[PDB]
Amino acid sequence: EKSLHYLYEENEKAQIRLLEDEVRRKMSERNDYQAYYYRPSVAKYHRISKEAADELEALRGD
Amino acid sequence: LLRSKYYDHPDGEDAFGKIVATNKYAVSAGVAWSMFDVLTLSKPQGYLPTLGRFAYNTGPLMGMATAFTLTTLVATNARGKDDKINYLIGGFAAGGVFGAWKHNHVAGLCAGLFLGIAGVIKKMSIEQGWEFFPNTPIKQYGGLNIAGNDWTIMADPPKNWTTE
Amino acid sequence: SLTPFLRLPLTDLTGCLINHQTYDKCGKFEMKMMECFEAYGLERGKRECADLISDFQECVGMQKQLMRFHAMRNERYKQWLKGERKGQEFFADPPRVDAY
Amino acid sequence: MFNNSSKILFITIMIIGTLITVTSNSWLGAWMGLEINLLSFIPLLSDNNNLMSTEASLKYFLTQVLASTVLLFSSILLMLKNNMNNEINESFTSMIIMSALLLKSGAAPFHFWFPNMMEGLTWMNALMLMTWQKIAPLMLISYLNIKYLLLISVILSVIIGAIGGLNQTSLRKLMAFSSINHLGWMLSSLMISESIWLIYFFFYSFLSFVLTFMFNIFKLFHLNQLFSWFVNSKILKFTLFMNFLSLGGLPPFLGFLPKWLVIQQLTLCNQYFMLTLMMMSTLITLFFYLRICYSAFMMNYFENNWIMKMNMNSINYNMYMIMTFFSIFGLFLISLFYFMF
Amino acid sequence: CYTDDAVCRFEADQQFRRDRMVDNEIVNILRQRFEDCTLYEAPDHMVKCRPLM
Amino acid sequence: SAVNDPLELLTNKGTHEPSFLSPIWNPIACGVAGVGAAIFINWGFRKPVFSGIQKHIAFGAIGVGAGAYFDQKRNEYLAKRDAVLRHYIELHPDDFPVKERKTYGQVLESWVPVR
Amino acid sequence: MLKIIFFLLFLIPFCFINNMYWMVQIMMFFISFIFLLMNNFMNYWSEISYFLGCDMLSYGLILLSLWICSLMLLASEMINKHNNYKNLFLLNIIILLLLLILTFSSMSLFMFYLFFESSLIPTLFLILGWGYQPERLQAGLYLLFYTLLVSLPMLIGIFYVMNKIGSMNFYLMNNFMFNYDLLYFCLLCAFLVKMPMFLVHLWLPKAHVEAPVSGSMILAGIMLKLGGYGMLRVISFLQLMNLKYSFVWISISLVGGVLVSLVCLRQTDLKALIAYSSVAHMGIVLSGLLTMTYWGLCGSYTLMIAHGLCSSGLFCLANVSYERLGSRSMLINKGLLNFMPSMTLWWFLLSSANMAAPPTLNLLGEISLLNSIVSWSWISMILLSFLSFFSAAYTLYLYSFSQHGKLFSGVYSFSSGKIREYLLMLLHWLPLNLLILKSESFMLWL
Repeated sequence: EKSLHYLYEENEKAQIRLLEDEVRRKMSERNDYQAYYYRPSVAKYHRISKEAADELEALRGD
Repeated sequence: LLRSKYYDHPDGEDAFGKIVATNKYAVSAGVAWSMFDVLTLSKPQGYLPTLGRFAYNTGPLMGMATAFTLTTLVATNARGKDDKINYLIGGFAAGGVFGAWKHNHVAGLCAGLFLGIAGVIKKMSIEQGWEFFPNTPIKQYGGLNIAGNDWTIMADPPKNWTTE
Repeated sequence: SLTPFLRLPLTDLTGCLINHQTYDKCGKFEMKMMECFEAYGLERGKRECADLISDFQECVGMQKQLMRFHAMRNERYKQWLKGERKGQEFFADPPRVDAY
Repeated sequence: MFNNSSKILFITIMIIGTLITVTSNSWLGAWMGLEINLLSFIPLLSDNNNLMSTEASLKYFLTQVLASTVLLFSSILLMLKNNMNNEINESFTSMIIMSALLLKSGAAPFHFWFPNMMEGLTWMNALMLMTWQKIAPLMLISYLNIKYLLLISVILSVIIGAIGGLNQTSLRKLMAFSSINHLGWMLSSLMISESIWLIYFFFYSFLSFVLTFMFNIFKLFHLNQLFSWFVNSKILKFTLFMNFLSLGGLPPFLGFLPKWLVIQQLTLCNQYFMLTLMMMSTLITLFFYLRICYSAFMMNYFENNWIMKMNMNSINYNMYMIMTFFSIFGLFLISLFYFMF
Repeated sequence: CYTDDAVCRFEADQQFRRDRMVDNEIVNILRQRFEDCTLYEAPDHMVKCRPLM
Repeated sequence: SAVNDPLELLTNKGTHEPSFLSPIWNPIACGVAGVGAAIFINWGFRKPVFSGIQKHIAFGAIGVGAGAYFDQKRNEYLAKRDAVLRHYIELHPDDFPVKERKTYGQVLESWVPVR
Repeated sequence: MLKIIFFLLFLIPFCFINNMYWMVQIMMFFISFIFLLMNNFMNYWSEISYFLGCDMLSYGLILLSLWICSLMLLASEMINKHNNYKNLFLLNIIILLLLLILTFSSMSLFMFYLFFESSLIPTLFLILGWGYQPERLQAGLYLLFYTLLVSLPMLIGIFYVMNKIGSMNFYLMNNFMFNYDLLYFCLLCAFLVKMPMFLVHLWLPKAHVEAPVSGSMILAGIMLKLGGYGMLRVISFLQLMNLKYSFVWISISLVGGVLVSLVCLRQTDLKALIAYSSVAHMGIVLSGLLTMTYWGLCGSYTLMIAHGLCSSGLFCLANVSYERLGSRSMLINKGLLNFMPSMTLWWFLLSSANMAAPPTLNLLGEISLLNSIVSWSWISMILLSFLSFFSAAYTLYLYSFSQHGKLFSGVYSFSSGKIREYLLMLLHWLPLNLLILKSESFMLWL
């Protein structure tokens, strides 16, 4: 019964390993999810520069 | 004509495209080795022995390429079978031609064994359907918590896009 | 724009150095690309956001407009060399000096 | 290398310039950080007592400014073709960018400056050169998606870096050639992950710190100088030389772990032939590691008898023995690690 | 039982091994019956041992 | 269950009991590593190996604390990975479909004869 | 199990205490007695503790490892008489025995690989540290580079099996079956080098000679059996492809057994002739392994168990003439019946165990191996008769020329035989005849 329990645990670990390999392959195929296989491109600096350029329109004067 | 591959047609279908493909791979390898040859070891002076060393290092590779392709086509068309031992015969022939450039009989066979091994492994790749250098199906661009790793001092302005 | 590997305090200065956001003919195009790169990320933004990429490159890169200008100027010279157009009618009515 | 506080200033500004390089969101601020790193790595790698260090700094200057201007020219060319920093379909300007990065890093078509400069340095500027100065180019190589340049560089790195270290009996050129082979394992990891590269680079850096500290404290620059090195107990000399077997990739010690994670991730990414090409060409690296280990694995030697006291630093060798323990007993910490996943 | 389950494969493999050892003992006892027929019927082993063989 | 549902494979039912060495292995291994590192330092300086036991005590305490802290961070990392896998399985029900389990009796494949 | 592993882990601090050389072998024989007690094993894995478990093949191999290492500390008294580094020798032996126990009680393929290639570094250390030859560098480099060159692509094969299956356990990998040439070559050729082939043997006769006595015990006693254990674990899921490619290895192994048996008739060293003698018997083991029968697998396990004792016992016999006559040359070793007559009992009792002998476990392993190979093909009856005739043609030559004839003139005075050596060659032969009693233990691992 100890070998039966260890075989059941190792078999379930094998199925979860195969399923996470499939999930990681489908995630790297499409680059969909935000955890792995995702390059975070941010426009924070573009919005900061646009806000600064909008702020310096008020500063234009004499 | 010059953009023809080796495996766009089956074995024994066309000769000239296979000759051009294998010979252009041999020319690329010979030029890539000869550029590192004549500047580093046994550096020649003058226009004539530099081109002589380029021919001496490129043309024998062309001869190995066309000899392997010609005896591969001969072994394929001599019978009805298309199997790996035709590539073994072609690798033995290319090793034997390389030996002649060496001028050593031992060098030619010793080379033919390894070239036949490379030929039967490449024909195994063709038959089974896998690639030597495939594209990676998984490419980890980063680890976990890749959104929470933004340690920046600048405050984010509100975005112009929503998910609604 | 390139995604940096590390997001430290030292990217705060380098990031704003070059950008069409300061007044420009079509920085409002680039913003419509850049927020798209916030939506899909950098790698899905190369595929799912290809229509907004080509408009910004067309605007500031000026590729097809200059290619069309060179197609209109080389065809006129080809018509001149082939004998179809000659004399004082080689060049058309010029624009006014303050037209553009 | 701490004879002056100005060198500590150059160290922190080269750290700042490298961090500016690896965090730049554009292809021109990365060049800005590269020039900051170059400015702060010219006075290190230069000294008055050593004659070869000045011409080695000249070689470093010409190699880096040749590579940085080609990197700038190709980045401006990419920006002239498509005005974003990325590229939809990869073309020849990315190839020029990657070749200019490979001249900076020291891949084997462009590696010939690396041991020729290493033949006349000290063991601390070498520690800065093969560890920190590989941060700035390799972290930019991960932004490009061309495969055949990385393939040619990995293959040429693991054959040329392993064969070329056999003739060298100087320890600096041998460590440079060993770092060229360990460079190719990092670029082979870069095609499949950006985290397994960090694993291999961090533990390769760790092995570089613990192995170059053996040659810096005791001032060893030759293979024959290792045989004349006097250790009071020969068991300690035998134990301290296990870092070569550790860095060569042997299973009971650490250093098998990052190579093994590269093997695990490459086989899962269906790349088998390049892995076999690297591992048939990593046995030569263990061969010139075991040629160093001739001087400690035997238990008695025909020593020179004029020196009978072992002279060493205190703080540096105190830092050395912590890292030597984790270089050979560090595989017990695999249960605590969670950064592989 | 199903292909994904390894609990059934261990139990059915163990009863297959047990049935193999039992059937081996069936063949062994049936051979020993023929050997005892050959020893007990020493001149006339040709006729009597034929149903056992 | 007669179905090979992908969502129940990653969902923790709670029937898995952790072992005796699972919560306590990393602090005692890092404590033994710290004690051995102090012994290695004392051996390299030709000191007695148990001379200066305050260094051994400090190295063992640093190892126990670092092992407990990074083991807790490791458990949080694995919990977040499991949540990521469950969320991506839940978000894409077409790419990962429940698959009917098949008895050996339905399949007929390849005995390899040894003979 | 964890009792034996923690026993050796707490026997590690015995090395650092001075004058503690003989207590370690006492505690090693005590833990061998305890391992004789824990024998509740069947064909499946039992005493499952985390990743460590044991079946009958693993039980016999761990018991052989413990007996060979316990006799390995008994054989090396030359390390104790000199001030050669006893603490390092004891630490290397305990670490190597712990790695062998860990790679034999491994539940999975990967931990078996990891401790399997961890085991070659203490063997490297013994060969380059405690040998008595200038060519120890040629000895260890051949061994390490042969095994490493053929075992590195086995790691790619191991993770290809992991990516196709999911698991690392032996039982779950027994269910699957692969039809690939290169996976078969990767997962086989490392063990095909680790047990001696004809073509790939070179590391063996050039690493047995230049090693110490302890390197000879650990190489011919348990590290020609790592490859046998590995093939017994790998062949179960590569049956279709090994049935395609097994005739090449079986023919090469049988002709190489005949040829290496012809080599030993032209050998002038005692320690080299037993080194080539390990090639001939493991050729029969390799030829019986690939037929995949019940009898071939059982007789292969029995012959590896019965060969790891007898080859090591022969290597102790060549050491006690090398310590006294000063050389391993066969011309010098002549007429030792008149020098050591009481040793000649153990020479013939351990040389007869190398061939077919009446009470030994080697005959019960050789009978069950020739059954499978004659069952495999009728053409093998020509070359099994030649191999098993040439085996005692060469094995009687070593006892005959070393232990009979006129005495070698010009030999200086040496010491007589000792009770430790008689005890050392007692425990290499009485296990060979006490294990035919309860032989269903050491044969039926299936």
